[PDB]
Amino acid sequence: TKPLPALKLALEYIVPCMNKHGICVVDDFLGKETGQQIGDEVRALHDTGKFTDGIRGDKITWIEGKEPGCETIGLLMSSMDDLIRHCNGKLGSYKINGRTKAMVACYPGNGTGYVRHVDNPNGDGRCVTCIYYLNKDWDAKVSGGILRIFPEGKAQFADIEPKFDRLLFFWSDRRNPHEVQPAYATRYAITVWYFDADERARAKVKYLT
Amino acid sequence: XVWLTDTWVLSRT
Ligand SMILES: O=C(O)CNC(=O)c1nc(Cl)c2ccccc2c1O
Ligand SMILES: [Mn+2]
Repeated sequence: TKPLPALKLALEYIVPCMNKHGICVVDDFLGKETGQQIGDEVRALHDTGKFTDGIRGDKITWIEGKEPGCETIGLLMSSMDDLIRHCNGKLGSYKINGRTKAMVACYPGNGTGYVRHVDNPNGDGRCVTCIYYLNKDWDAKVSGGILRIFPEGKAQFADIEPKFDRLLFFWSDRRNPHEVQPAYATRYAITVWYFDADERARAKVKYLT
Repeated sequence: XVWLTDTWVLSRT
């Protein structure tokens, strides 16, 4: 098929979807070839021992995007950035002016997960969580690993399967407590957090290491 | 090309 253009995707789906639900899923974000390439790069990082442990049995590594062997991860990151730019400050009241590096995370099966939590509960400036899933042929029925979100104000929770080539946005603050349910296969995800300029400048969190 | 607005999933292709 022909993928929806980035600008149209942002203005006619992501913006309205986020503002209505605070959660937004875009399936088939970059296509099979690019998705599998990202997977090859992440599996290379895992196989070369770049991951280190990060309530949760996750292993993580941070990717700037320019490192040799992470070109396709860099493309993913620039694509996320293009989507955020296209949103043209229509994501709630946020003035988005920065982001973290990419957090590559692995739950190495065997029932590993992440207990229910809020990404940013202390006002540290992160307003949007952006996650890309790269797990080829992942089936929650077999391997679990669902991301369960408990949107505030709603009785029903939202179950997000970590599907291959799947992009997810959600509000990082207390509106969206969430948990990674136990994973029974190797589960890879790439997360970027985007910052609201003013909240971040408030410096509610001071890092000393 | 169709978004069911009561849901939060759409396929780009
Ligand atoms: O992977 C998912 O589907 C959802 N992941 C998370 O919500 C998540 N959140 C945080 Cl804050 C951390 C933080 C550190 C390491 C892994 C995390 C993680 O997987
Ligand atoms: Mn989280």
